[PDB]
Order: sequence, then structure tokens, then C-alpha cells
Amino acid sequence: GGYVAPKAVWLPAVKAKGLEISGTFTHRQGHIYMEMNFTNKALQHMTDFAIQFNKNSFGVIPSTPLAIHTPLMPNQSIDVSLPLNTLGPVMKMEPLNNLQVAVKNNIDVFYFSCLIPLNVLFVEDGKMERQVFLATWKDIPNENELQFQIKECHLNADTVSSKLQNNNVYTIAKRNVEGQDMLYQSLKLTNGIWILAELRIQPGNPNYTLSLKCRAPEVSQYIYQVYDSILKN
Amino acid sequence: DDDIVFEDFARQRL
Repeated sequence: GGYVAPKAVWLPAVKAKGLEISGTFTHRQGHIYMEMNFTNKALQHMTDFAIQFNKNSFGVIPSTPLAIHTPLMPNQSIDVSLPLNTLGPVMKMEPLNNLQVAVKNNIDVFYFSCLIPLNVLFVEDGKMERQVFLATWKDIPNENELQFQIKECHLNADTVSSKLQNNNVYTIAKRNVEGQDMLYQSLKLTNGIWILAELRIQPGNPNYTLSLKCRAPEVSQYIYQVYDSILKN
Repeated sequence: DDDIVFEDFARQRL
């Protein structure tokens, strides 16, 4: 039971000759999926479907041929599921998490863009052995620490750990000092990078100070973003 | 041991 973004219109009919695409990525038992839904708003039929992914920043690629065996009918809307892995090729994309994508059919080829939510790149063995979290924490130079402000979040010490848990942010420790709880937490990217976090929760204060330490800190701004999304949703 | 350092090290970053 992870966090999944609603379907977003990746490629609207008006652009792909009647082919319309709704999308969302999912992580389930550390296996990535592009959840689509195809709709032929056109008046031809659609056979010969393939999807191709551009190089991206986490080697993200489709792992099968697109799963679609019938022609798609004037008006038929159907769910696809595209399994993905990350053993694919790599190019620093900007935004770091952008997916440029070619979908094809008998009619033509439509290029469109969608953002991978990073959360679905959190592996399952991302919980740092406790020695390992501390040593690492002091290791990575504070120069290297970013801090974010989880604007208006109010959910408990206990509710925080558990959401992040489904989305594979694992709480290492929860300490309280002058009244403020401080969740010590770790996650890890499919490509191997650790993120370490200290979430700090106040008595009263509507915000939630998030601090990330990370070997490559360009990632951090995104972890923020989707810790955010989780905690809001 | 481990317990301690986390309090150690929390307290400090408060």
C-alpha cells in the first residue's frame, strides 16, 4: 500500500490524433510500474503500439514490449501497465526526474512528457543499519545538508513514521528534546544513493523542519517535494 | 552504545 499520484493526462487526444493517455507511476514490492490508460477518441482504429523511453537520470526503462494485443477501438478506454526497471542507459536530465517518452502506433508517434515521482524509486532495503546511520551522518559534511520546511503539516510523530514507511522512508530513531520530536530517517534510491533525514516536529508550530543529508544533494530538493506530497495526502 | 549516541546526537542538533 504505497502512495500513488492520481492519473494525469500525459498526452491529450488533441496532440496525438485522438489517442489520449492518463498516467501515474507505482512502486509495489519494489517493482516499478507506469500505470497508463489509453483512449481512442479518434475514428480510425489503433494497432502497432510501442512505447519508448528517452535516456534519463535514473536509467529508467520499460522492461517488456507494451502489453496491447488488440486493435484499440474508436472510444474504447483501457488500462495498460508498463513494468520498468532501472538497468537502462543514463543522461543527466533536467528536471532531474523528467521522462521524455515516444509512444507509437499505426497512425504516428507522439512525444510527451511526464515526471517520475521519486518516491517510486525508493528501494525496499533502504533502512540504514543504526551504526551506519550515525557514522554516515557525521561523515557527510554539514556544508552538504539541506533543510526544508514542511509547510502546514500536523500529523503525529506516529503518523509520520508510518506513511514514510509505506513509501520506504524508514524511521531509525525518534527522540524528544526540549519538547520537540525528531524522527531520524533513511531512504535509498534505485540507483544506490542514500538520503538521510532528520524530521523535526514542534509543539504547536505548523511547519515541520526537514533536514536531508545526501552524497549527491541535488536529489534532496525532490525528496522534500514528495515527503511533502505524502504528508499532505 | 547505540541508543546513547542518538540521544547524544539529537540533543546536540538541538
